[PDB]
Amino acid sequence: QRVTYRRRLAYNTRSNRTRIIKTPGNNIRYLHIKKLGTIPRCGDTGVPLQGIPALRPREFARLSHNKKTVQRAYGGCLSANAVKDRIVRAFLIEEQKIVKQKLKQL
Amino acid sequence: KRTKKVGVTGKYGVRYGASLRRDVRKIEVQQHSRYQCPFCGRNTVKRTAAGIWCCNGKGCKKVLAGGAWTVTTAAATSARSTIRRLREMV
Amino acid sequence: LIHQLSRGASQSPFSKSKGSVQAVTFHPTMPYLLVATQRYVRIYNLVKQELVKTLLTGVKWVSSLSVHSSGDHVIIGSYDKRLCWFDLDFSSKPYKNLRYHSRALRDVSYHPSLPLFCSGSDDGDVQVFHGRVYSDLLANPLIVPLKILRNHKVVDNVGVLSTCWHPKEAWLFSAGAGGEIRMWT
Amino acid sequence: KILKPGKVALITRGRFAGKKVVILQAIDQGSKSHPFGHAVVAGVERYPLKVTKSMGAKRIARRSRVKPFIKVVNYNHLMPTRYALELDNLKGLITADTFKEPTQRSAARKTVKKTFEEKYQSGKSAWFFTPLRF
Amino acid sequence: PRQISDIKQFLEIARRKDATSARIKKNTNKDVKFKLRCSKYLYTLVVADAKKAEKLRQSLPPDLTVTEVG
RNA sequence: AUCAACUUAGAACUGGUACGGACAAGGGGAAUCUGACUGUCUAAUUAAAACAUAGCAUUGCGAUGGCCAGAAAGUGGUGUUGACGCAAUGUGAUU
RNA sequence: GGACAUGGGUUAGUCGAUCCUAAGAGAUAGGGAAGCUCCGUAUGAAAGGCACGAUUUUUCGUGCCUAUCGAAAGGGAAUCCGGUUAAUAUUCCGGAACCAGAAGGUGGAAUCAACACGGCAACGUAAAUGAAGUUGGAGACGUCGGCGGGAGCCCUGGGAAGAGUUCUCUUUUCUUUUUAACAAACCACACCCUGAAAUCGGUUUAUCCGGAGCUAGGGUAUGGUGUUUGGAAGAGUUCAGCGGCUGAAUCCGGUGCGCUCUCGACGGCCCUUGAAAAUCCAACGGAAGUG
Repeated sequence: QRVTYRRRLAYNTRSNRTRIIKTPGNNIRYLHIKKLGTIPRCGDTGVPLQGIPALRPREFARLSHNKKTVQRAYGGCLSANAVKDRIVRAFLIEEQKIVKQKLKQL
Repeated sequence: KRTKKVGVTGKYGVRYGASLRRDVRKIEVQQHSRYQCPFCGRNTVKRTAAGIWCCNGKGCKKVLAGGAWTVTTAAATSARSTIRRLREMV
Repeated sequence: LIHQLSRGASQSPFSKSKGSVQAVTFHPTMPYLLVATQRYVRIYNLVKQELVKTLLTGVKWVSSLSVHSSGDHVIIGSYDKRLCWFDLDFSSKPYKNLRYHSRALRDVSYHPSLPLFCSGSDDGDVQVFHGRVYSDLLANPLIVPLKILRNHKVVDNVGVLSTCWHPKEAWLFSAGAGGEIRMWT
Repeated sequence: KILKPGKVALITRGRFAGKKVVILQAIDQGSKSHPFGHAVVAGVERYPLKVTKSMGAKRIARRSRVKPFIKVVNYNHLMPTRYALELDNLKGLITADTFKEPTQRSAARKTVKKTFEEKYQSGKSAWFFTPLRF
Repeated sequence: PRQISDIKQFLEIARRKDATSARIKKNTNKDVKFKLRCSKYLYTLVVADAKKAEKLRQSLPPDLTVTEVG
């Protein structure tokens, strides 16, 4: 059997996303569903972050704090490899500026 | 050998003329070829748009500015060498 | 690992185990096996090899567990200086949480017959509680302290490590870090 | 041999990423529970806050309080540095059993805290106690 | 929309002031379903033994409004 | 061992030699004139050999500028532009 | 009769508008124009905030840095099932949920080592303070081409209920055999660890990958239109009886270059590279702090 849109929006668009259900009354019916969420992406490398669900922007507000982040420095904003590069590059350049200062001070 | 002479241009068929398609052939094999990445050495550099050359090597991910069809042009290479020798002299 | 003596064999009943395993116990009425992990206590039915119940201890670290002979009550002794009484028909959350111990709790033991149980910790003090259970639903189990056994030395930050109950009467076997076994009658 | 007891290193992976730690004991040969070349370290989780000559004594103590942590870390996750910290009073306190029984772990954390407090007051290892910005 | 596997906590939610009514369901496969209408959720409890179901029913406080199969 | 899917080859036998059995469903070739091609237009008599096009070439202009607009303005476009660009044209693929 | 006459009829926190911005319209500042009005849209504008302090000569000091309109097909908070009416329904009724905001209360956790622990790690946990300032992410994006997964329909093997045909034949022909939002548990391409690889190996329909650490062994993450229950059989459907009521049945499986929508991993194309903003989250930093 055939179905119709539940809303007054024809013209399947990105917001007119639908699903077929069979009801307890043995009816084939559309179900208007929302778009899919996105996993937050890394700030430096652009890879999606690991440990966070894939939700719409406002649906992120219902989660608990630990469910949206990762327990690490920059966790939930940068990937683990990106953070590791941040740490080692930070330390190495700091040792350089120390060794350059010791060179130029004498 | 499916095509003895036309090569990648076989998609264009019989249209556009022989010479006007041969120069495209040389440019198009350059444009779609894979180039060795100067930073990681992996043969993973491919053109993205005109002038943009992106490396898909896991851990490199470097983008490059280059020629429209080839990563390095003769004019850019000449400019790099002359500027290098000028800086060394200065 | 589960070892069958009659067949003289050993096996691992878990296809995949989540979390580090701290302690194990056998149910006294129904053929269940209790796994005390870092934070959770999971009940597994051996005959059909499935997960029966999960207990959320709400505690960073679980040290030891004991089971009432009725099979519907569990005590969780934790490294968080806490005792958690779980009643299997009460809730998934601990029915009672007790924080009398001043140091990390090592072991908890239930008397097999009498409604008495004890918690031994590294502070050197043994807490003796009376845990009364009725099968009637209206009557929640009565958990009350009874005695605070003291005057046990602590060696290398280790106090009362193990406590055991007499099978018949209310006698306590407490082992210390100094090699002393105390008889609390 | 550059991972020796008393050597300051940086944790690059885990919850304590980017924290400065001191090599407490190296087991590079491996172990049954840790088949890799691990090394147990003691470090700082909450670095003491910056202090000012204008600050009163109560806040000077209040900011100078430091929260330590003890952790066994893989060699690949540690970044050794040239700095060295003199681990007085901190030679024998860590053992496989000290991790097995957290009561010894809790005692180790307290002793590590009081040593770090005193060393910070003494004004030694300024680089060790300042947070690393990245 | 809330399945309860613990008898006591089903009783406690029944004693809780949010509870308004309880319902009894007797299925053909001979299991008893105790459903408890609350303010926000409907807590249902499935029991496979008749006498445990009966002792549970009398364990409900008298003030609660209990209804048979609908 | 049992279980599940339609795609090809070959054998006979058979029928008013019938056989994509209705439906559906290219006429083909040898040449001239012409526009290279796909595309566009006179809605309501002209669909073309016209227009467009890629390609070719020419011209103006380095910004206090070329080209265009406005009654004027402390105004607007090309222009989030810079000669591998914008503007103005003529021819019209290739050989 | 869509005619004619008299009446009746459209119920929403969840569907739209409203909110957001697009191309673009457009006041103000200013400058033109005899003028009607024109140009203009952060411009040649004094274009508005925020925090400290015994209260400061009881006449206020000290620091800190953009209108509006414009989309019922774009972006976007949250609702499903069964039923009901002569005509309304995701709107009413019965049942079952959800989102946003507000306030205190119960319970639990952290806390005098003020701001939790575990795992080597990727990360996990029922909680786990964070001002100003900065920054990141989601919203947020073309097109075509196969390949893999899911749901609904289609096809199909038995069971059971009726009904069709029956001169003959057909353990058969047909109809029915249903399970919503939502809550809960469970469910492996990227990544981590061990390890060191040339007799080079892994692997795809499609040749990409590896000493920048392959294969392999063990992990972590993502978790629905999947599964098991709750919803929930009491509903819907079919059938057999009674005078509104009472009985049954709604069951067990297979399949695929199948269609429709979606989803995942990829591939190709471009002198073509394929919106914004509102909104929401997170991070670096460390103001501040019996209760």
